[PDB]
Amino acid sequence: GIEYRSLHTSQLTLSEKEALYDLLIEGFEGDFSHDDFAHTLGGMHVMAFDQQKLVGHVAIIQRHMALDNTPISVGYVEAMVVEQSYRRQGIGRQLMLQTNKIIASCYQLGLLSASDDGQKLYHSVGWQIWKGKLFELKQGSYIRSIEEEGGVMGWKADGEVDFTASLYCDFRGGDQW
Amino acid sequence: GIEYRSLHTSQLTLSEKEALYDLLIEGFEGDFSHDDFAHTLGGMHVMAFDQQKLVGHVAIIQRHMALDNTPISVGYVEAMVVEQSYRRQGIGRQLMLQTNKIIASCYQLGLLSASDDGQKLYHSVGWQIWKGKLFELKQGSYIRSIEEEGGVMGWKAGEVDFTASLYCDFRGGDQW
Ligand SMILES: CC(C)(COP(=O)(O)OP(=O)(O)OC[C@H]1O[C@@H](n2cnc3c(N)ncnc32)[C@H](O)[C@@H]1OP(=O)(O)O)[C@@H](O)C(=O)NCCC(=O)NCCS
Ligand SMILES: CC(C)(COP(=O)(O)OP(=O)(O)OC[C@H]1O[C@@H](n2cnc3c(N)ncnc32)[C@H](O)[C@@H]1OP(=O)(O)O)[C@@H](O)C(=O)NCCC(=O)NCCS
Ligand SMILES: CC(=O)N[C@@H]1C[C@H](O)[C@@H](CN)O[C@@H]1O[C@H]1[C@H](O)[C@@H](O[C@H]2O[C@H](CO)[C@@H](O)[C@H](N)[C@H]2O)[C@H](N)C[C@@H]1N
Ligand SMILES: CC(=O)N[C@@H]1C[C@H](O)[C@@H](CN)O[C@@H]1O[C@H]1[C@H](O)[C@@H](O[C@H]2O[C@H](CO)[C@@H](O)[C@H](N)[C@H]2O)[C@H](N)C[C@@H]1N
Repeated sequence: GIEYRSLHTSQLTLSEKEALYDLLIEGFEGDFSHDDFAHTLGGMHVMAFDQQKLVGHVAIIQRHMALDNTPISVGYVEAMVVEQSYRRQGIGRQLMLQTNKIIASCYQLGLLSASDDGQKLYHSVGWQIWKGKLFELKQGSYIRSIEEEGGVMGWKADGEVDFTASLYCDFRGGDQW
Repeated sequence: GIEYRSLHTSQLTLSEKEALYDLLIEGFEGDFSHDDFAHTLGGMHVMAFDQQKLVGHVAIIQRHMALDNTPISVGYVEAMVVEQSYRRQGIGRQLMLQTNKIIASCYQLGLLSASDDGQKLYHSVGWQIWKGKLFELKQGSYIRSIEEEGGVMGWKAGEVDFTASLYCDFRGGDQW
Protein backbone atom coordinates (compact mmCIF):
# COMPACT_ATOMS: atom_id res chain seq x y z
CA GLY A 1 0.00 0.00 0.00
CA ILE A 2 3.09 2.22 0.15
CA GLU A 3 4.34 3.75 -3.11
CA TYR A 4 8.05 4.44 -3.64
CA ARG A 5 9.48 7.19 -5.86
CA SER A 6 13.10 8.05 -6.66
CA LEU A 7 13.61 11.77 -7.36
CA HIS A 8 16.71 13.91 -7.66
CA THR A 9 16.80 17.05 -5.52
CA SER A 10 16.45 19.08 -8.76
CA GLN A 11 13.10 17.36 -9.38
CA LEU A 12 11.45 18.32 -6.06
CA THR A 13 9.08 21.24 -5.52
CA LEU A 14 9.59 23.69 -2.66
CA SER A 15 6.59 22.15 -0.90
CA GLU A 16 8.03 18.65 -1.31
CA LYS A 17 11.37 19.79 0.10
CA GLU A 18 9.45 21.36 2.99
CA ALA A 19 7.48 18.16 3.61
CA LEU A 20 10.83 16.35 3.66
CA TYR A 21 12.24 18.79 6.21
CA ASP A 22 9.08 18.39 8.33
CA LEU A 23 9.30 14.59 8.20
CA LEU A 24 12.94 14.66 9.29
CA ILE A 25 12.33 17.11 12.15
CA GLU A 26 9.42 15.05 13.48
CA GLY A 27 11.11 11.68 12.92
CA PHE A 28 14.47 12.52 14.53
CA GLU A 29 12.89 14.28 17.54
CA GLY A 30 15.06 17.38 17.58
CA ASP A 31 18.25 15.51 16.62
CA PHE A 32 18.39 16.88 13.07
CA SER A 33 20.13 20.20 12.37
CA HIS A 34 20.09 22.69 9.53
CA ASP A 35 23.49 21.31 8.50
CA ASP A 36 21.99 17.82 8.49
CA PHE A 37 19.32 19.04 6.09
CA ALA A 38 21.96 20.57 3.80
CA HIS A 39 23.65 17.15 3.79
CA THR A 40 20.57 15.46 2.36
CA LEU A 41 20.16 17.81 -0.65
CA GLY A 42 21.89 17.49 -4.01
CA GLY A 43 21.56 13.75 -4.76
CA MET A 44 18.86 11.10 -5.13
CA HIS A 45 15.86 10.83 -2.78
CA VAL A 46 13.95 7.60 -2.28
CA MET A 47 10.56 8.59 -0.93
CA ALA A 48 7.76 6.42 0.44
CA PHE A 49 4.16 7.65 0.23
CA ASP A 50 0.89 6.60 1.86
CA GLN A 51 -1.41 7.98 -0.85
CA GLN A 52 -0.08 11.54 -1.34
CA LYS A 53 1.49 11.80 2.14
CA LEU A 54 5.24 11.42 2.53
CA VAL A 55 5.92 8.81 5.23
CA GLY A 56 9.50 7.70 4.54
CA HIS A 57 12.72 8.92 3.01
CA VAL A 58 16.38 8.20 2.42
CA ALA A 59 18.87 10.08 0.26
CA ILE A 60 22.01 8.99 -1.58
CA ILE A 61 24.63 11.77 -1.92
CA GLN A 62 27.69 11.55 -4.14
CA ARG A 63 30.88 11.97 -2.12
CA HIS A 64 34.49 11.70 -3.26
CA MET A 65 36.88 10.07 -0.83
CA ALA A 66 40.22 8.32 -0.62
CA LEU A 67 40.57 4.66 0.32
CA ASP A 68 44.11 4.59 1.66
CA ASN A 69 45.79 6.34 -1.33
CA THR A 70 43.14 5.41 -3.92
CA PRO A 71 40.29 7.72 -5.02
CA ILE A 72 36.85 6.19 -4.57
CA SER A 73 33.38 7.34 -5.65
CA VAL A 74 30.96 7.00 -2.72
CA GLY A 75 27.19 6.89 -2.48
CA TYR A 76 26.70 8.41 0.98
CA VAL A 77 23.39 7.62 2.69
CA GLU A 78 21.69 10.53 4.50
CA ALA A 79 18.46 11.40 6.31
CA MET A 80 16.92 7.93 6.66
CA VAL A 81 13.54 8.34 8.36
CA VAL A 82 10.11 6.73 8.59
CA GLU A 83 7.15 8.44 10.22
CA GLN A 84 6.74 7.06 13.73
CA SER A 85 3.31 5.47 13.24
CA TYR A 86 4.57 3.72 10.06
CA ARG A 87 7.63 2.02 11.58
CA ARG A 88 8.23 -1.74 11.95
CA GLN A 89 6.31 -2.44 8.73
CA GLY A 90 9.36 -2.90 6.50
CA ILE A 91 9.45 0.56 4.92
CA GLY A 92 13.00 1.24 6.10
CA ARG A 93 14.10 -2.06 4.58
CA GLN A 94 12.45 -1.26 1.23
CA LEU A 95 14.12 2.15 1.26
CA MET A 96 17.50 0.48 1.73
CA LEU A 97 16.83 -2.05 -1.03
CA GLN A 98 16.25 0.84 -3.44
CA THR A 99 19.29 2.60 -2.00
CA ASN A 100 21.48 -0.45 -2.67
CA LYS A 101 20.29 -0.54 -6.29
CA ILE A 102 21.20 3.12 -6.82
CA ILE A 103 24.61 2.67 -5.21
CA ALA A 104 25.35 -0.43 -7.28
CA SER A 105 24.48 1.41 -10.50
CA CYS A 106 26.45 4.60 -9.72
CA TYR A 107 29.21 4.33 -7.13
CA GLN A 108 32.15 2.20 -6.04
CA LEU A 109 31.08 2.05 -2.39
CA GLY A 110 28.13 2.89 -0.16
CA LEU A 111 28.80 4.52 3.21
CA LEU A 112 26.63 5.81 6.06
CA SER A 113 26.91 6.78 9.72
CA ALA A 114 24.53 4.76 11.89
CA SER A 115 23.20 5.08 15.39
CA ASP A 116 24.26 2.28 17.74
CA ASP A 117 20.74 0.82 17.50
CA GLY A 118 20.17 1.45 13.80
CA GLN A 119 22.94 -0.89 12.64
CA LYS A 120 20.72 -3.99 12.49
CA LEU A 121 18.53 -2.56 9.72
CA TYR A 122 21.54 -1.88 7.49
CA HIS A 123 23.23 -5.15 8.42
CA SER A 124 20.05 -6.97 7.36
CA VAL A 125 20.51 -5.63 3.81
CA GLY A 126 24.20 -6.49 3.67
CA TRP A 127 25.97 -3.48 5.19
CA GLN A 128 28.96 -4.01 7.49
CA ILE A 129 30.80 -1.92 10.05
CA TRP A 130 33.80 -0.14 8.54
CA LYS A 131 36.92 -1.50 10.23
CA GLY A 132 39.58 0.94 9.05
CA LYS A 133 40.47 4.33 10.46
CA LEU A 134 38.33 7.32 9.48
CA PHE A 135 39.65 10.80 8.64
CA GLU A 136 38.08 14.20 7.98
CA LEU A 137 39.30 17.63 6.92
CA LYS A 138 39.69 20.31 9.58
CA GLN A 139 41.11 23.64 8.40
CA GLY A 140 42.39 22.00 5.23
CA SER A 141 44.23 19.07 6.90
CA TYR A 142 43.11 15.53 7.74
CA ILE A 143 42.39 14.51 11.37
CA ARG A 144 41.06 11.26 12.83
CA SER A 145 37.26 10.97 13.02
CA ILE A 146 37.57 9.20 16.37
CA GLU A 147 33.93 9.68 17.40
CA GLU A 148 32.68 8.01 14.20
CA GLU A 149 34.87 4.89 14.13
CA GLY A 150 32.65 1.91 14.84
CA GLY A 151 29.54 3.75 13.65
CA VAL A 152 30.27 4.15 9.94
CA MET A 153 29.01 1.25 7.82
CA GLY A 154 29.76 0.32 4.23
CA TRP A 155 28.34 -1.69 1.34
CA LYS A 156 29.55 -2.97 -2.00
CA ALA A 157 27.99 -6.37 -2.71
CA ASP A 158 30.27 -8.72 -4.67
CA GLY A 159 32.98 -6.03 -4.93
CA GLU A 160 36.62 -5.90 -3.89
CA VAL A 161 36.59 -3.02 -1.39
CA ASP A 162 38.93 -3.51 1.59
CA PHE A 163 36.83 -2.62 4.66
CA THR A 164 40.01 -2.42 6.80
CA ALA A 165 41.56 0.42 4.76
CA SER A 166 41.50 4.04 5.89
CA LEU A 167 38.82 6.38 4.57
CA TYR A 168 39.43 10.10 4.02
CA CYS A 169 36.17 11.96 3.45
CA ASP A 170 35.47 15.23 1.66
CA PHE A 171 34.64 18.49 3.45
CA ARG A 172 31.26 19.83 4.54
CA GLY A 173 29.60 21.77 7.34
CA GLY A 174 28.42 20.25 10.60
CA ASP A 175 29.21 16.57 11.09
CA GLN A 176 31.58 15.37 8.37
CA TRP A 177 30.16 11.82 8.62
CA GLY B 1 13.07 19.06 -33.16
CA ILE B 2 15.58 18.42 -30.36
CA GLU B 3 14.19 16.84 -27.18
CA TYR B 4 15.93 17.36 -23.84
CA ARG B 5 15.74 14.95 -20.91
CA SER B 6 17.26 15.12 -17.43
CA LEU B 7 18.21 11.69 -16.07
CA HIS B 8 20.25 10.60 -13.07
CA THR B 9 23.01 8.09 -13.75
CA SER B 10 20.90 5.53 -11.87
CA GLN B 11 18.06 6.10 -14.37
CA LEU B 12 20.06 5.56 -17.57
CA THR B 13 19.21 2.52 -19.59
CA LEU B 14 22.25 0.47 -20.56
CA SER B 15 21.62 1.67 -24.13
CA GLU B 16 21.84 5.30 -23.04
CA LYS B 17 25.11 4.72 -21.18
CA GLU B 18 26.80 3.09 -24.17
CA ALA B 19 25.49 5.77 -26.54
CA LEU B 20 26.90 8.37 -24.13
CA TYR B 21 30.33 6.74 -24.12
CA ASP B 22 30.46 6.67 -27.93
CA LEU B 23 29.26 10.27 -28.18
CA LEU B 24 32.00 11.47 -25.82
CA ILE B 25 34.80 9.52 -27.56
CA GLU B 26 33.70 10.75 -30.96
CA GLY B 27 33.04 14.31 -29.85
CA PHE B 28 36.32 14.96 -28.01
CA GLU B 29 38.52 13.60 -30.86
CA GLY B 30 40.59 11.35 -28.60
CA ASP B 31 41.15 13.70 -25.62
CA PHE B 32 38.58 12.02 -23.33
CA SER B 33 39.99 9.39 -20.98
CA HIS B 34 38.52 6.55 -18.96
CA ASP B 35 38.93 8.73 -15.87
CA ASP B 36 37.03 11.51 -17.66
CA PHE B 37 34.21 9.02 -18.19
CA ALA B 38 34.23 7.97 -14.53
CA HIS B 39 33.95 11.68 -13.71
CA THR B 40 30.69 12.06 -15.60
CA LEU B 41 28.87 9.23 -13.79
CA GLY B 42 26.99 9.56 -10.51
CA GLY B 43 25.06 12.81 -10.99
CA MET B 44 22.47 14.36 -13.33
CA HIS B 45 22.70 14.02 -17.12
CA VAL B 46 21.08 16.51 -19.49
CA MET B 47 20.72 14.71 -22.81
CA ALA B 48 19.64 16.06 -26.20
CA PHE B 49 17.96 13.76 -28.71
CA ASP B 50 17.14 13.89 -32.42
CA GLN B 51 14.19 11.51 -32.39
CA GLN B 52 15.76 8.50 -30.66
CA LYS B 53 19.42 9.37 -31.30
CA LEU B 54 21.49 10.95 -28.54
CA VAL B 55 23.28 13.99 -30.02
CA GLY B 56 24.20 16.12 -27.00
CA HIS B 57 25.07 15.72 -23.35
CA VAL B 58 26.22 17.49 -20.22
CA ALA B 59 26.43 16.15 -16.68
CA ILE B 60 26.24 17.88 -13.30
CA ILE B 61 28.17 16.13 -10.51
CA GLN B 62 27.88 17.02 -6.85
CA ARG B 63 31.24 17.95 -5.36
CA HIS B 64 32.08 19.13 -1.85
CA MET B 65 34.69 21.86 -1.69
CA ALA B 66 36.03 24.64 0.50
CA LEU B 67 35.77 28.31 -0.41
CA ASP B 68 38.58 29.72 1.69
CA ASN B 69 37.58 28.20 5.05
CA THR B 70 33.88 27.74 4.25
CA PRO B 71 32.39 24.43 3.03
CA ILE B 72 30.45 24.85 -0.21
CA SER B 73 28.24 22.44 -2.18
CA VAL B 74 29.24 22.52 -5.86
CA GLY B 75 27.48 21.48 -9.03
CA TYR B 76 30.43 20.46 -11.21
CA VAL B 77 29.92 20.38 -14.97
CA GLU B 78 31.44 17.41 -16.83
CA ALA B 79 31.44 15.84 -20.27
CA MET B 80 29.83 18.68 -22.24
CA VAL B 81 29.52 17.45 -25.83
CA VAL B 82 27.42 17.82 -28.98
CA GLU B 83 27.83 15.54 -32.00
CA GLN B 84 29.89 17.35 -34.62
CA SER B 85 27.24 17.62 -37.33
CA TYR B 86 24.74 19.10 -34.80
CA ARG B 87 27.04 21.89 -33.56
CA ARG B 88 26.48 25.65 -33.85
CA GLN B 89 22.69 25.23 -33.65
CA GLY B 90 22.27 26.30 -30.01
CA ILE B 91 22.16 22.81 -28.46
CA GLY B 92 25.15 23.51 -26.23
CA ARG B 93 23.52 26.71 -25.02
CA GLN B 94 20.29 24.86 -24.22
CA LEU B 95 22.26 22.18 -22.38
CA MET B 96 23.86 24.93 -20.28
CA LEU B 97 20.52 26.64 -19.56
CA GLN B 98 19.25 23.33 -18.21
CA THR B 99 22.51 22.96 -16.28
CA ASN B 100 22.07 26.41 -14.69
CA LYS B 101 18.56 25.45 -13.57
CA ILE B 102 19.79 22.24 -11.93
CA ILE B 103 22.64 24.08 -10.18
CA ALA B 104 20.36 26.87 -8.94
CA SER B 105 18.01 24.32 -7.40
CA CYS B 106 20.60 22.07 -5.67
CA TYR B 107 24.01 23.68 -5.09
CA GLN B 108 25.66 26.84 -3.81
CA LEU B 109 28.02 27.25 -6.77
CA GLY B 110 28.55 25.92 -10.28
CA LEU B 111 32.10 25.18 -11.44
CA LEU B 112 33.62 23.77 -14.62
CA SER B 113 37.00 23.49 -16.34
CA ALA B 114 36.92 25.04 -19.82
CA SER B 115 39.38 24.94 -22.70
CA ASP B 116 41.29 28.07 -23.68
CA ASP B 117 39.28 28.36 -26.91
CA GLY B 118 35.97 27.29 -25.37
CA GLN B 119 34.94 29.84 -22.74
CA LYS B 120 32.58 32.01 -24.81
CA LEU B 121 29.73 29.50 -24.61
CA TYR B 122 29.70 29.47 -20.81
CA HIS B 123 30.26 33.21 -20.59
CA SER B 124 27.15 33.69 -22.74
CA VAL B 125 24.99 32.03 -20.04
CA GLY B 126 26.53 33.98 -17.18
CA TRP B 127 29.63 32.02 -16.17
CA GLN B 128 32.86 33.82 -15.26
CA ILE B 129 36.53 32.88 -15.02
CA TRP B 130 37.45 32.03 -11.44
CA LYS B 131 40.03 34.60 -10.36
CA GLY B 132 41.25 33.12 -7.06
CA LYS B 133 43.70 30.34 -6.37
CA LEU B 134 42.75 26.73 -7.07
CA PHE B 135 43.94 23.80 -4.94
CA GLU B 136 43.73 20.01 -5.28
CA LEU B 137 44.68 17.07 -3.08
CA LYS B 138 47.94 15.21 -3.77
CA GLN B 139 49.18 12.67 -1.20
CA GLY B 140 46.42 13.90 1.08
CA SER B 141 47.74 17.49 1.10
CA TYR B 142 46.47 20.46 -0.90
CA ILE B 143 48.70 21.84 -3.68
CA ARG B 144 48.04 24.60 -6.21
CA SER B 145 46.20 23.70 -9.41
CA ILE B 146 48.21 26.17 -11.50
CA GLU B 147 47.30 24.53 -14.82
CA GLU B 148 43.60 25.25 -14.23
CA GLU B 149 43.87 28.87 -13.04
CA GLY B 150 42.29 30.98 -15.75
CA GLY B 151 40.41 28.01 -17.24
CA VAL B 152 38.04 27.10 -14.40
CA MET B 153 34.78 29.09 -14.51
CA GLY B 154 32.06 29.55 -11.92
CA TRP B 155 28.40 30.54 -11.80
CA LYS B 156 26.24 31.62 -8.87
CA ALA B 157 22.51 32.32 -9.15
CA GLY B 158 24.16 35.36 -5.71
CA GLU B 159 26.96 36.52 -3.38
CA VAL B 160 30.20 34.59 -3.99
CA ASP B 161 33.71 36.06 -4.07
CA PHE B 162 35.37 34.91 -7.31
CA THR B 163 38.78 35.90 -5.89
CA ALA B 164 38.55 33.44 -3.00
CA SER B 165 40.47 30.16 -2.94
CA LEU B 166 38.79 26.91 -3.97
CA TYR B 167 39.88 23.55 -2.54
CA CYS B 168 38.40 20.68 -4.52
CA ASP B 169 37.72 17.11 -3.41
CA PHE B 170 39.79 14.08 -4.47
CA ARG B 171 39.37 11.93 -7.57
CA GLY B 172 41.36 10.02 -10.19
CA GLY B 173 42.88 11.64 -13.26
CA ASP B 174 42.39 15.39 -13.62
CA GLN B 175 41.06 16.82 -10.35
CA TRP B 176 39.36 19.64 -12.27
C1 LIG C 1 15.42 3.60 11.44
C2 LIG C 1 14.04 3.70 10.83
C3 LIG C 1 14.11 4.54 9.56
C4 LIG C 1 13.48 2.31 10.48
O1 LIG C 1 12.32 2.52 9.74
P1 LIG C 1 11.37 1.10 9.71
O2 LIG C 1 10.46 1.36 8.58
O3 LIG C 1 10.84 1.00 11.12
O4 LIG C 1 12.46 -0.01 9.35
P2 LIG C 1 11.82 -1.56 9.16
O5 LIG C 1 10.41 -1.49 9.58
O6 LIG C 1 12.19 -1.98 7.75
O7 LIG C 1 12.65 -2.49 10.21
C5 LIG C 1 12.62 -1.88 11.46
C6 LIG C 1 12.44 -2.97 12.51
O8 LIG C 1 11.10 -3.46 12.44
C7 LIG C 1 11.18 -4.84 12.21
N1 LIG C 1 10.01 -5.18 11.39
C8 LIG C 1 9.74 -4.84 10.07
N2 LIG C 1 8.56 -5.33 9.63
C9 LIG C 1 8.05 -6.01 10.74
C10 LIG C 1 6.86 -6.74 10.96
N3 LIG C 1 5.92 -6.89 9.96
N4 LIG C 1 6.60 -7.32 12.15
C11 LIG C 1 7.56 -7.15 13.11
N5 LIG C 1 8.73 -6.50 13.08
C12 LIG C 1 8.95 -5.92 11.84
C13 LIG C 1 12.48 -5.15 11.44
O9 LIG C 1 12.88 -6.47 11.61
C14 LIG C 1 13.38 -4.20 12.25
O10 LIG C 1 13.63 -4.80 13.43
P3 LIG C 1 15.40 -4.59 13.88
O11 LIG C 1 15.25 -3.21 14.41
O12 LIG C 1 15.60 -5.72 14.90
O13 LIG C 1 16.05 -4.72 12.52
C15 LIG C 1 13.06 4.37 11.83
O14 LIG C 1 13.07 3.79 13.13
C16 LIG C 1 13.33 5.89 12.03
O15 LIG C 1 12.89 6.72 11.26
N6 LIG C 1 14.07 6.26 13.16
C17 LIG C 1 14.34 7.68 13.45
C18 LIG C 1 15.35 8.31 12.49
C19 LIG C 1 16.56 7.43 12.50
O16 LIG C 1 17.06 6.97 13.51
N7 LIG C 1 17.12 7.15 11.24
C20 LIG C 1 18.31 6.26 11.13
C21 LIG C 1 19.57 6.98 11.57
S1 LIG C 1 20.92 5.74 11.43
C1 LIG D 1 31.43 22.98 -27.13
C2 LIG D 1 30.29 22.27 -27.81
C3 LIG D 1 29.62 21.31 -26.85
C4 LIG D 1 29.25 23.29 -28.29
O1 LIG D 1 28.14 22.60 -28.71
P1 LIG D 1 27.18 23.68 -29.65
O2 LIG D 1 25.91 22.97 -29.69
O3 LIG D 1 28.00 23.87 -30.89
O4 LIG D 1 27.08 24.97 -28.70
P2 LIG D 1 26.18 26.20 -29.41
O5 LIG D 1 25.85 25.69 -30.74
O6 LIG D 1 25.09 26.53 -28.44
O7 LIG D 1 27.18 27.47 -29.55
C5 LIG D 1 28.25 27.06 -30.31
C6 LIG D 1 28.72 28.22 -31.19
O8 LIG D 1 27.75 28.49 -32.20
C7 LIG D 1 27.21 29.77 -31.96
N1 LIG D 1 25.76 29.62 -32.21
C8 LIG D 1 24.75 29.49 -31.29
N2 LIG D 1 23.53 29.36 -31.82
C9 LIG D 1 23.77 29.40 -33.18
C10 LIG D 1 22.90 29.30 -34.29
N3 LIG D 1 21.56 29.15 -34.09
N4 LIG D 1 23.37 29.37 -35.57
C11 LIG D 1 24.73 29.53 -35.67
N5 LIG D 1 25.68 29.63 -34.73
C12 LIG D 1 25.16 29.56 -33.45
C13 LIG D 1 27.46 30.13 -30.48
O9 LIG D 1 27.50 31.51 -30.29
C14 LIG D 1 28.88 29.53 -30.37
O10 LIG D 1 29.75 30.34 -31.00
P3 LIG D 1 31.37 30.31 -30.18
O11 LIG D 1 31.87 29.07 -30.82
O12 LIG D 1 31.99 31.62 -30.60
O13 LIG D 1 30.95 30.16 -28.74
C15 LIG D 1 30.82 21.53 -29.04
O14 LIG D 1 31.67 22.32 -29.81
C16 LIG D 1 31.59 20.23 -28.67
O15 LIG D 1 31.02 19.18 -28.47
N6 LIG D 1 32.98 20.31 -28.61
C17 LIG D 1 33.78 19.11 -28.31
C18 LIG D 1 33.76 18.73 -26.82
C19 LIG D 1 34.12 19.96 -26.04
O16 LIG D 1 35.08 20.66 -26.28
N7 LIG D 1 33.27 20.26 -24.99
C20 LIG D 1 33.51 21.45 -24.17
C21 LIG D 1 34.81 21.37 -23.43
S1 LIG D 1 34.94 22.89 -22.41
C1 LIG E 1 21.93 7.09 7.74
C2 LIG E 1 21.40 8.32 8.48
O1 LIG E 1 20.30 8.72 8.28
N1 LIG E 1 22.24 8.99 9.45
C3 LIG E 1 21.68 10.14 10.14
C4 LIG E 1 21.82 11.38 9.35
C5 LIG E 1 21.22 12.52 10.08
O2 LIG E 1 21.52 13.73 9.45
C6 LIG E 1 21.75 12.63 11.51
C7 LIG E 1 20.89 13.56 12.36
N2 LIG E 1 21.67 13.86 13.55
O3 LIG E 1 21.78 11.37 12.24
C8 LIG E 1 22.37 10.27 11.48
O4 LIG E 1 23.75 10.45 11.27
C9 LIG E 1 24.55 10.90 12.35
C10 LIG E 1 24.75 9.86 13.48
O5 LIG E 1 23.53 9.55 14.12
C11 LIG E 1 25.73 10.37 14.56
O6 LIG E 1 25.89 9.36 15.54
C12 LIG E 1 25.85 9.88 16.85
O7 LIG E 1 24.47 9.88 17.32
C13 LIG E 1 23.91 8.53 17.39
C14 LIG E 1 22.47 8.60 17.91
O8 LIG E 1 22.46 9.43 19.05
C15 LIG E 1 24.77 7.64 18.30
O9 LIG E 1 24.26 6.33 18.31
C16 LIG E 1 26.16 7.63 17.82
N3 LIG E 1 26.98 6.81 18.69
C17 LIG E 1 26.72 8.98 17.74
O10 LIG E 1 28.01 8.91 17.19
C18 LIG E 1 27.08 10.71 13.92
N4 LIG E 1 28.05 11.17 14.91
C19 LIG E 1 26.92 11.75 12.80
C20 LIG E 1 25.91 11.29 11.74
N5 LIG E 1 25.71 12.34 10.73
C1 LIG F 1 33.07 21.39 -19.15
C2 LIG F 1 33.72 20.16 -19.78
O1 LIG F 1 33.09 19.39 -20.45
N1 LIG F 1 35.13 19.94 -19.59
C3 LIG F 1 35.76 18.78 -20.19
C4 LIG F 1 35.58 17.53 -19.41
C5 LIG F 1 36.25 16.40 -20.11
O2 LIG F 1 36.26 15.26 -19.28
C6 LIG F 1 37.71 16.72 -20.44
C7 LIG F 1 38.33 15.71 -21.41
N2 LIG F 1 39.78 15.89 -21.44
O3 LIG F 1 37.88 18.01 -21.09
C8 LIG F 1 37.24 19.12 -20.40
O4 LIG F 1 37.82 19.41 -19.14
C9 LIG F 1 39.23 19.38 -19.03
C10 LIG F 1 39.93 20.58 -19.70
O5 LIG F 1 39.77 20.56 -21.11
C11 LIG F 1 41.43 20.60 -19.37
O6 LIG F 1 42.04 21.70 -20.00
C12 LIG F 1 43.26 21.35 -20.61
O7 LIG F 1 43.01 21.01 -22.00
C13 LIG F 1 42.44 22.13 -22.73
C14 LIG F 1 42.23 21.68 -24.19
O8 LIG F 1 43.47 21.21 -24.65
C15 LIG F 1 43.38 23.35 -22.65
O9 LIG F 1 42.79 24.42 -23.34
C16 LIG F 1 43.62 23.69 -21.23
N3 LIG F 1 44.51 24.85 -21.09
C17 LIG F 1 44.20 22.55 -20.51
O10 LIG F 1 44.38 22.88 -19.15
C18 LIG F 1 41.68 20.63 -17.86
N4 LIG F 1 43.11 20.64 -17.55
C19 LIG F 1 41.04 19.42 -17.17
C20 LIG F 1 39.54 19.30 -17.52
N5 LIG F 1 38.99 18.06 -16.94
